[PDB]
Amino acid sequence: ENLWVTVYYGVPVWKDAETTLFCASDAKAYKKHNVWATHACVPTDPNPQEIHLENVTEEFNMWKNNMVEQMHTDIISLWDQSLKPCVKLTPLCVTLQCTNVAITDGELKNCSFNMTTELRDKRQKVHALFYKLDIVPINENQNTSYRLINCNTAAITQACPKVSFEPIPIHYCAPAGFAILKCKDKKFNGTGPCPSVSTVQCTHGIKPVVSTQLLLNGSLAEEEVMIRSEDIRNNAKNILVQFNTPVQINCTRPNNNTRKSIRIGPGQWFYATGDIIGDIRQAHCNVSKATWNETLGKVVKQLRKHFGNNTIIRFANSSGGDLEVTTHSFNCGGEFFYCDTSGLFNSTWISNDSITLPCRIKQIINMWQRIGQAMYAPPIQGVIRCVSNITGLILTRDGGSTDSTTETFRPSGGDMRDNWRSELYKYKVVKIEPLGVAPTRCKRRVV
Amino acid sequence: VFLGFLGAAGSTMGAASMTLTVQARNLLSLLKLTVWGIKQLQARVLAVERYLRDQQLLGIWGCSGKLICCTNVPWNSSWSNRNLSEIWDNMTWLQWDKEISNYTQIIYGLLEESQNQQEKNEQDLLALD
Amino acid sequence: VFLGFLGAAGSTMGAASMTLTVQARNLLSLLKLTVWGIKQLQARVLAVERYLRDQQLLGIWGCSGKLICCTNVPWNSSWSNRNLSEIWDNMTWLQWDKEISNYTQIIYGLLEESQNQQEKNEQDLLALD
Amino acid sequence: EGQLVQSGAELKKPGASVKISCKTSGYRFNFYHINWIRQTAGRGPEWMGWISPYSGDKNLAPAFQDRVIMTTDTEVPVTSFTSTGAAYMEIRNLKFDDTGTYFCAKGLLRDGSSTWLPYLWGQGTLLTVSSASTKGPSVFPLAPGGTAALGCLVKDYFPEPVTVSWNSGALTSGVHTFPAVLQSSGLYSLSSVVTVPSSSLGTQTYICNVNHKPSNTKVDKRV
Ligand SMILES: *[C@@H]1O[C@H](CO)[C@@H](O[C@@H]2O[C@H](CO)[C@@H](O[C@@H]3O[C@H](CO[C@H]4O[C@H](CO[C@H]5O[C@H](CO)[C@@H](O)[C@H](O)[C@@H]5O)[C@@H](O)[C@H](O)[C@@H]4O)[C@@H](O)[C@H](O[C@H]4O[C@H](CO)[C@@H](O)[C@H](O)[C@@H]4O[C@H]4O[C@H](CO)[C@@H](O)[C@H](O)[C@@H]4O[C@H]4O[C@H](CO)[C@@H](O)[C@H](O)[C@@H]4O)[C@@H]3O)[C@H](O)[C@H]2NC(C)=O)[C@H](O)[C@H]1NC(C)=O
Ligand SMILES: *[C@@H]1O[C@H](CO)[C@@H](O[C@@H]2O[C@H](CO)[C@@H](O[C@@H]3O[C@H](CO[C@H]4O[C@H](CO[C@H]5O[C@H](CO)[C@@H](O)[C@H](O)[C@@H]5O)[C@@H](O)[C@H](O[C@H]5O[C@H](CO)[C@@H](O)[C@H](O)[C@@H]5O)[C@@H]4O)[C@@H](O)[C@H](O[C@H]4O[C@H](CO)[C@@H](O)[C@H](O)[C@@H]4O)[C@@H]3O)[C@H](O)[C@H]2NC(C)=O)[C@H](O)[C@H]1NC(C)=O
Ligand SMILES: *[C@@H]1O[C@H](CO)[C@@H](O[C@@H]2O[C@H](CO)[C@@H](O[C@@H]3O[C@H](CO)[C@@H](O)[C@H](O[C@H]4O[C@H](CO)[C@@H](O)[C@H](O)[C@@H]4O)[C@@H]3O)[C@H](O)[C@H]2NC(C)=O)[C@H](O)[C@H]1NC(C)=O
Ligand SMILES: *[C@@H]1O[C@H](CO)[C@@H](O[C@@H]2O[C@H](CO)[C@@H](O[C@@H]3O[C@H](CO)[C@@H](O)[C@H](O)[C@@H]3O)[C@H](O)[C@H]2NC(C)=O)[C@H](O)[C@H]1NC(C)=O
Ligand SMILES: *[C@@H]1O[C@H](CO)[C@@H](O[C@@H]2O[C@H](CO)[C@@H](O)[C@H](O)[C@H]2NC(C)=O)[C@H](O)[C@H]1NC(C)=O
Ligand SMILES: *[C@@H]1O[C@H](CO)[C@@H](O[C@@H]2O[C@H](CO)[C@@H](O)[C@H](O)[C@H]2NC(C)=O)[C@H](O)[C@H]1NC(C)=O
Ligand SMILES: *[C@@H]1O[C@H](CO)[C@@H](O[C@@H]2O[C@H](CO)[C@@H](O)[C@H](O)[C@H]2NC(C)=O)[C@H](O)[C@H]1NC(C)=O
Ligand SMILES: *[C@@H]1O[C@H](CO)[C@@H](O)[C@H](O)[C@H]1NC(C)=O
Ligand SMILES: *[C@@H]1O[C@H](CO)[C@@H](O)[C@H](O)[C@H]1NC(C)=O
Ligand SMILES: *[C@@H]1O[C@H](CO)[C@@H](O)[C@H](O)[C@H]1NC(C)=O
Ligand SMILES: *[C@@H]1O[C@H](CO)[C@@H](O)[C@H](O)[C@H]1NC(C)=O
Ligand SMILES: *[C@@H]1O[C@H](CO)[C@@H](O)[C@H](O)[C@H]1NC(C)=O
Repeated sequence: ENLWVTVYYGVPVWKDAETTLFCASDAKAYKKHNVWATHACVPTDPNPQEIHLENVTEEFNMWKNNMVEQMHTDIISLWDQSLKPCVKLTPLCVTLQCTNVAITDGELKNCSFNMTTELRDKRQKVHALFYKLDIVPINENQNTSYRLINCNTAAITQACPKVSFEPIPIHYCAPAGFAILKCKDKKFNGTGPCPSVSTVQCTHGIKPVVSTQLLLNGSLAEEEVMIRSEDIRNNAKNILVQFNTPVQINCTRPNNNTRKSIRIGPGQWFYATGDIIGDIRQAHCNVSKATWNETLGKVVKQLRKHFGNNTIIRFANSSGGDLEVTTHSFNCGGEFFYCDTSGLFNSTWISNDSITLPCRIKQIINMWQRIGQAMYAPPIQGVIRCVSNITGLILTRDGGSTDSTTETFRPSGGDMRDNWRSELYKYKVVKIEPLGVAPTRCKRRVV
Repeated sequence: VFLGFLGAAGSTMGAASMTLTVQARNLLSLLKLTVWGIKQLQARVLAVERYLRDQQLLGIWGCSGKLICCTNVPWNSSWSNRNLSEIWDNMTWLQWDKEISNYTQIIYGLLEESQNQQEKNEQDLLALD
Repeated sequence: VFLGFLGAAGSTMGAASMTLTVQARNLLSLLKLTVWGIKQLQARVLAVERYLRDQQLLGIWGCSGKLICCTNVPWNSSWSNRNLSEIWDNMTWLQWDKEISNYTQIIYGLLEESQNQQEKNEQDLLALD
Repeated sequence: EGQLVQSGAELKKPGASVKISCKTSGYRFNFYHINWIRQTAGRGPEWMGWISPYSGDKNLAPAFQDRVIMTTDTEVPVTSFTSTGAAYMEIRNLKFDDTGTYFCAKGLLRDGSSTWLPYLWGQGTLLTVSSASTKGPSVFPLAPGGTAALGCLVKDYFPEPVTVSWNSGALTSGVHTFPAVLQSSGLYSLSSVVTVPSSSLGTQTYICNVNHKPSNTKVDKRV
């Protein structure tokens, strides 16, 4: 009947905490120096240990998750670390005089301009092809002298040609004393109590696929397709969608471009586009209309579960923002594509003929809302073609005072973090507090 | 019977108290200026810092070598009124830590003062002869 | 009665020896390349390095768990000739450490060798049967 | 600190079957056995069985091993430490001596020497086994220190029970409901009275609300 406190060291007790995670990737061997894997990420253990926690029920919140905020700052910081040593194209802001590529009734333009040479006193005139988006006319009156789009706002640096932009699986690990809780509930929505929970030291192979509008190469939701949002009632917050069946999308750049290596200084090398060899075709992606119409129908079924079992569900193209947010932007073999998705979100729902999408390309880009530094993607030699998985989406309501009679859904890409949340919805970081004090009928011996 | 790290987190406190070794093991174990290197090194220093703090508390409570140690501090009923069967056969360490997280700091202070600071002086005066 | 960290630094050695827990507690507890970050991380590594060194000495003296431990080493009078009342009721740990800082290294060597290196082999031969 | 709410009373003819439900909340439904105990006038209290929501193991007393089927649904989580659930008991081959009150009960401890011991009990479900048909009640007014008493008389109803409220539950003080009488005909009758100050005739209107769910009849009588 006399109770005394006793210290237990190693009690399964944890508390919500945010710590500094680190990198971990398999032992992939090779060209290399891919930005994300870096020179050294801790190689994944030959065998990971996933330990299911019986009887455990933990509250999750993918929208207040700090793993997202950390990953975001890691991608940004990794990008800058790879641009620092590469060649900066400060002298490439010389006035450009551009002409058309002949044809009657032009996305790319043939530009001639003078560029410095190895020797300070000598100069050289070189001709290189450019895309319309990367250039603006220096007159508007108009004459026809053009300049690079970035020279007015921020400097520019050329991405090194060796580093590759292909995402590889990356595992986010937590330090000793902390742990990661994975929600294995198939039907798990955005937030809430997860009945089935397990613990792991590192996450699964998460590929840092930077996309917009459409989610590519992600992980497929099990069982039914999932509709995740922070506030379905609030139109302002985006809507994450995860497919149970992946749709296939083929993007190609049929032009047989060429790489022109023009030295612009001692050691500095600039890689310009070389006249195209062969026909002049524009890049485009294909999607099977049967699968997409089927996949889009499965989405509207889960959509009605939150907007009434019967309601008008239409789809329109992006009507807000410009440039990145209006086009399904992404990377493919080193070239940055920008596709018009009006053909995919152009339906209305109530109660082998593959779709084609126009894609334009740029070589000067400012990703992640970066203000101050632009990057020049060196031209990729040969024909480019990449087959990717479209696993998720990012939608948004139009809002307004419509009496709930009809609901409209448009794509968007407001923030880059939503891409990370599409793969970090199931994980959570907690710290282990192994000191527990409890009363027992034991007493220390006075001896 | 081993379930793995934190396997008994949903079990009763009595069942979890049997596998404290499991949590004890996995509790500690040209330019290197990469973003990963700075994160890793800072993560490693954070892990040993937390481990040494808990081992520090066990040291000042005279319980360094053991996972289960008994003390001289009596259980003040204001902390919890639950009987032994209700505590050890009806509650998990999680919901227990939540019920007593309020008085943990007070309990830790009594745990370092009441015994091991009194015990060591009395141990010298006892083995003094 | 608690005065705080190092509160009894000017008190007699006997009075200071009562609050050793106080010193024991507070004895351990895009680019992060800032001058502060490098200083902090290097400071944190320095703190755990000093703590582990003192705990290392307590380990090799068989006194790991305790703040007050008795040994087998007899007090050689050449170190200090002062009686117990004069040491513990007339001197502070500061002026004591100054009077014995001269022979501390010799004393530490006898402290690790004389007992715990002899004690452990004799402990195996004693519990051998 | 959780409540178990059982389904309403039912009248069934002998030979038929009936399924009683027991919805839980305020605790982890998965962590405690759900027991089923009944009380009849002929045999007193009688333990029927329990079932584990976690594993599904059931233990039925031999007297009900061949006529009772116990099932449970999966818990719907609310917080990390609480959830909502539901357990069911289907009893078949009903007899007249099976008429009585049935209870579901939550176990005592998750572990120990008496884990399943019924600790938290529901409000009970009244089961009547009879060949007679349901009959709705007839409600009559009971005409009325300066205090007085008034109420409503519920005469000739079947089966039990009948619930009485005042002013749609707004009037609870001074209410006195009396147990029912068992007429020689086999029908029940009860009375309900409320004590009020006699001066409160110009400011208070007393409405007695009689609900007899077995006949699906409601009666709102102004006294
Ligand atoms: C979503 O996920 C999808 C699933 O993966 C992604 O789809 C991926 O799309 C990317 C493009 O965006 C593809 O990468 C590129 O594929 C090109 C086509 O691959 C063909 O050739 C393969 C060669 O075979 C070798 O490798 C295979 C691998 O298993 C091996 O079995 C075989 O034995 C052999 O060793 C063949 O296997 C394939 O089946 C195809 O037929 C490929 O050519 C690209 O490689 C280029 O480019 C990358 C990045 O730019 C560089 O890292 C490479 O080193 C290589 O670049 C070198 O070669 C070029 C060839 O013209 C040159 O132009 C370059 O200048 C360069 O040459 C220099 O370097 C050499 C090496 O040091 C030197 O020898 C030279 O002298 C030069 O100095 C690239 O891999 C993926 O293949 C594709 N995935 C799959 C599974 O197919 C999709 O992109 C994802 N979506 C998003 C948005 O991320
Ligand atoms: C997660 O949480 C859940 C829920 O909180 C928790 O599950 C509880 O776990 C505890 C402890 O493990 C259980 O409490 C123990 O239960 C033991 C099982 O009860 C026995 O009796 C059942 C009835 O048997 C009769 O009926 C059958 C016909 O059905 C008949 O043939 C028999 O002869 C007999 O008459 C029986 O069905 C049941 O069988 C299950 O269990 C065995 C393993 O034992 C398994 O092999 C079977 O397949 C089946 O799943 C079982 O045999 C009980 O024995 C035990 O009592 C002994 O142990 C305690 C120590 O715990 C001693 O003190 C005691 O003196 C006895 O020696 C104890 O009562 C509890 O019932 C579970 N369910 C709850 C609480 O709802 C999980 O363990 C948690 N897990 C984690 C990882 O956290
Ligand atoms: C593009 O999308 C398609 C969509 O299906 C995708 O194909 C699937 O990839 C998965 C892996 O991500 C394949 O699943 C694995 O297949 C291998 C070989 O058969 C098995 O050994 C694996 O077994 C286990 O792992 C599973 C989890 O992945 C566990 O659930 C299971 O318990 C086992 O431990 C695993 O099943 C899958 O087979 C294909 N689908 C088909 C039809 O082949 C494709 O990978 C995507 N492309 C890219 C580049 O990502
Ligand atoms: C972009 O503009 C440049 C001009 O600055 C074009 O380069 C010139 O292209 C003509 C083809 O119309 C070349 O004519 C050929 O010249 C070679 C010289 O060896 C000769 O052997 C052939 O018989 C023919 O006359 C011309 O040489 C070339 N000039 C230079 C300096 O390279 C370029 O073709 C234009 N490209 C596009 C896509 O518009
Ligand atoms: C995901 O599911 C959970 C259910 O556990 C939802 O949480 C409840 O949400 C409703 C409104 O949607 C609130 O009224 C409840 O109070 C919430 N319960 C708890 C315990 O938080 C959650 O809203 C769902 N999220 C989405 C985006 O649908
Ligand atoms: C793209 O154009 C290049 C030419 O620059 C083609 O490469 C040539 O291919 C032929 C084969 O028909 C070889 O005989 C030549 O030696 C190659 N020359 C060079 C410089 O590579 C390439 O095949 C073309 N690719 C496509 C898809 O049309
Ligand atoms: C995207 O390209 C892949 C392959 O380049 C296509 O998959 C082929 O589909 C046809 C059926 O039309 C099969 O006969 C081939 O065997 C498939 N090839 C491979 C490698 O799987 C896919 O159909 C294309 N999708 C679209 C929308 O054009
Ligand atoms: C190129 O350089 C020459 C010599 O410096 C100069 O005369 C000519 O105007 C320049 N042309 C262009 C287009 O810059
Ligand atoms: C959106 O669709 C309209 C047709 O209604 C079209 O004119 C417009 O160019 C499209 N804009 C984008 C950004 O897709
Ligand atoms: C949408 O589909 C209609 C009907 O086929 C077509 O007329 C229209 O051009 C399409 N619009 C877009 C933006 O794709
Ligand atoms: C914890 O302590 C706070 C402050 O005394 C009190 O308000 C709260 O109710 C307590 N909750 C617990 C211990 O259940
Ligand atoms: C300390 O030791 C040195 C060297 O033996 C000696 O010169 C000095 O006088 C001593 N001082 C003390 C211990 O008071």
